[PDB]
Amino acid sequence: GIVPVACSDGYGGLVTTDPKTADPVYGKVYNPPRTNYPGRFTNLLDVAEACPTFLCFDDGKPYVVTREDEQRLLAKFDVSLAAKHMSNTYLSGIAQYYAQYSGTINLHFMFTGSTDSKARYMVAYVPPGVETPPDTPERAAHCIHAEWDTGLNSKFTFSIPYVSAADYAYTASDVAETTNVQGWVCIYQITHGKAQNDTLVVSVSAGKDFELRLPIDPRTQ
Amino acid sequence: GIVPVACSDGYGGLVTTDPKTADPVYGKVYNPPRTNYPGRFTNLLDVAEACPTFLCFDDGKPYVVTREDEQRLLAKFDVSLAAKHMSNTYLSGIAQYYAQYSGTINLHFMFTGSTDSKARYMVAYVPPGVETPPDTPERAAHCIHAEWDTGLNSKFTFSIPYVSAADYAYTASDVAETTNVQGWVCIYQITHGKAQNDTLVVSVSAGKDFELRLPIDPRTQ
Amino acid sequence: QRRHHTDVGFIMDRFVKINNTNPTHVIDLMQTHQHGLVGALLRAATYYFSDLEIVVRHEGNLTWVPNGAPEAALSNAGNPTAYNKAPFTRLALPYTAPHRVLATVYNGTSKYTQLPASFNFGAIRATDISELLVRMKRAELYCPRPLLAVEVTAQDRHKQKIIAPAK
Amino acid sequence: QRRHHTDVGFIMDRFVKINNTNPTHVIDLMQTHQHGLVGALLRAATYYFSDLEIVVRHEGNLTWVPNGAPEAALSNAGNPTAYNKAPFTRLALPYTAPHRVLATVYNGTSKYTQLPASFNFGAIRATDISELLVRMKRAELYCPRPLLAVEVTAQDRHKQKIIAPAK
Amino acid sequence: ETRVTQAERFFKKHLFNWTTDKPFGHLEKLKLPTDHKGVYGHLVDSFAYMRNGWDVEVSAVGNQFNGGCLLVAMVPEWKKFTPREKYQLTLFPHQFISPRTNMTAHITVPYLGVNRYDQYKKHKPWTLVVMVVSPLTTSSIGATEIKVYANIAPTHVHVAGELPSKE
Repeated sequence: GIVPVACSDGYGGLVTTDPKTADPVYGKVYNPPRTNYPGRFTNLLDVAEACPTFLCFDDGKPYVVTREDEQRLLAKFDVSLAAKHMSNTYLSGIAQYYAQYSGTINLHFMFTGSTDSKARYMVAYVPPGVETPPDTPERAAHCIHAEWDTGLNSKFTFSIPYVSAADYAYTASDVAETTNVQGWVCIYQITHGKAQNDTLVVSVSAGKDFELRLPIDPRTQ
Repeated sequence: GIVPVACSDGYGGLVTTDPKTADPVYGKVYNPPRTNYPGRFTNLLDVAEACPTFLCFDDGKPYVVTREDEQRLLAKFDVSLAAKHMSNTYLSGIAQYYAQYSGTINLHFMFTGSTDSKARYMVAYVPPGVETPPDTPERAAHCIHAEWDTGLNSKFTFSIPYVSAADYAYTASDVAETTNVQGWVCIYQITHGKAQNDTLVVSVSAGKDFELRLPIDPRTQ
Repeated sequence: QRRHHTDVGFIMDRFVKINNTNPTHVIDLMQTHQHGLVGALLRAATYYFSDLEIVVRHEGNLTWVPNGAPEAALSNAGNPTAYNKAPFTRLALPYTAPHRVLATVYNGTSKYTQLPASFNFGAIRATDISELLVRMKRAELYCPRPLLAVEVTAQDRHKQKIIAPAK
Repeated sequence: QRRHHTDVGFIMDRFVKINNTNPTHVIDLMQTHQHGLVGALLRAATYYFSDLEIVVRHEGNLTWVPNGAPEAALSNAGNPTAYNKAPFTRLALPYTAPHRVLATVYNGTSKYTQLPASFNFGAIRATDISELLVRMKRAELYCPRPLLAVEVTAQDRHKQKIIAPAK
Repeated sequence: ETRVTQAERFFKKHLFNWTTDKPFGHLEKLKLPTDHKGVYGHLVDSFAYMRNGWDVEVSAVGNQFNGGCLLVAMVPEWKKFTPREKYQLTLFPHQFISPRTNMTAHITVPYLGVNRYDQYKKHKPWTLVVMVVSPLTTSSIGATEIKVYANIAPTHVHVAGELPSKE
């Protein structure tokens, strides 16, 4: 006889992401070599890590200007991949296509003011705790924070730790869950000397352990 | 039980070039031997290399006659596999069934004139550069060229280099893309002695590294 | 961490609809929607090389001429012809373009805003083509390009409804 | 260079329609169109050896008698009779001609412009045949002959339009 | 093909005048190769196919009493950017120019494109891009304006297919 088979029910239909290949129609085609082609990237998060991109602050600019006012709070922004301050970021551009994420997110600070103007800054992270983040520059010294002074090295990096309930966090901030979703980072000016219009540009790159999980097609088509 | 199978959707159709064999109908038939049958070729480009064929010049003749005029440009033809001067060539006959090609093309020159008449010739190749090919017999000394004099050996071969942008080039010169497609070859007569009707026959063969890529069926049926 | 789902060979290897289909369609990957997953990730890279699998729903026999074949070669069955089965046709096409890698943005022209006509994977012809899916097999990308997220006009965040099992 | 596509066993290994089909057809490789891919590359050889695979769309049972069998042997089922399935019948036939190799041009006659009647692969019969495809397996070609390209009347080159993704 | 050593030399260039009234995102570009009046121009017009990279140096003359930031980058296959993706130009090879810390940038890129050789009279793969990240701020003791300069040179130039003269 011959091998008997059972035509199973429910199998065989087309799933637009099945792993099985198709029957070739045009064989023995050898394409021109592309050995040692410059600038090949195999994972999106690699270029997210290597290439930090700028944030979009108020008025639509990537820097904080010194404010000549009693308010010592330079800026506050949501720590999330769907925030206003992250709407023009490559990390958010990648993350919009995945459902869940987990890992560190780095922040890079650059001082672009004049040399004859010196200033001191502090940054702090506020986990999803207190109903109001520590607006005054003293209440925020209790949080996870770091400080750096401006000088020859205007480069300073600061990593946002990943704190949340689940192992994995959404990237698609929900209609529900109002108030502070997860967290805000606050930038404080400890002091400033002759800095009225001096700036500080802020850029974000993915952490060394950042990870995005479930590919989706969320945009309207 | 028995083997459960999934009758996949989209597979199983007949494709006129699928690599699967049919079920035999008349088994165990031994054909008469055809061992060492004379003249068997396994590759069309092997016979393209083996036997050069003549070009088709103006009036439809495989040779160029010496012109008793101030014009030192005897003949000039495009280097393409779908040209006038290559219309009656075996290489064009092969290449009409392939979409793309790449490699050297060789030109072979034979002198059929009288011994008492001597002449000198120069062949030059011009890649798709200047808008006007160097009709001047001296303006063409600046490109890739070679020269040969006439004597006992009236046979001389010239190799047309493969210069182009892409790795592979079309064998099917487009209805668009006017002007010089890629290349023309010019034959020059440095001098001639008592040569009023002496001829020179030009033949072309595929190069050592010539190659055709994509079989097609372009002719109207 | 396990970064297997942001691998460039994994995300691009899924079927994507090509919206504009014609009785004679020339397979170009730039015809993908710019905001789709694979479409946007393709626009985010300057150059790309890949094979192809096409799922075509058509009437009559489907012919495929490689890149560079004359448009008159689509009327002959000598070129790979697929006879239509019931649901649709699923083929596997190679990379037939002469260039080593294709491109998504071109700076200039190609004749002695519009990519040159040599950036395609071939052409397919039938009496009519109802639908066409393309799949990027062994895809590789080069020279990353900026990728944009949707903007929010005046809200604090993009405010989208997540699926909930609420009764 | 890689000449795998110019191989004589590769280029001839594809299906080709035979335009003239009758209820009782004698399979001859000379009945292919002279300007097709395989048709012309077959006319470009003097002697050819090949097996054969046929796709036949018929009504009723299809009988195949080998070369040299009488015409009256087509009305009996002892010869290979294929019962018609839904789409068509795909068989594989052997080479049954007495000669060691066949020929495309015959210089003269064979009885004590027309090749000898012994140059065929057998006969097939049904109630009718709508289409007939033939595929040459392990083809071998001998003694190359002139192969002609299309002629151009007055223009410099043959201008054929390539498939283009232009929008 | 052959490599030329006389065409790899610097070439000073003026990009733009960096003033205080130009806000963030003021974008200035310079497609390469530009109008070379030296050996490279003769190479371009007297040879058809060429491939080369570019080493770009960029300097802004000023003083430490001014503030501002300039992003210099080499965009492959340049395309116009709406202000949204100007925030993502760090993806391409880039450096920063800010009077506080540095004074001169240095970027080197290889040759890349769909064709192994390019005709730069048609296609310009690489492009110089300079923008204001933070606006130039000045005081009564600072310079009111800054002039930036281009410093470029083709690297590893490879050419084939020499062209005839035009005389």
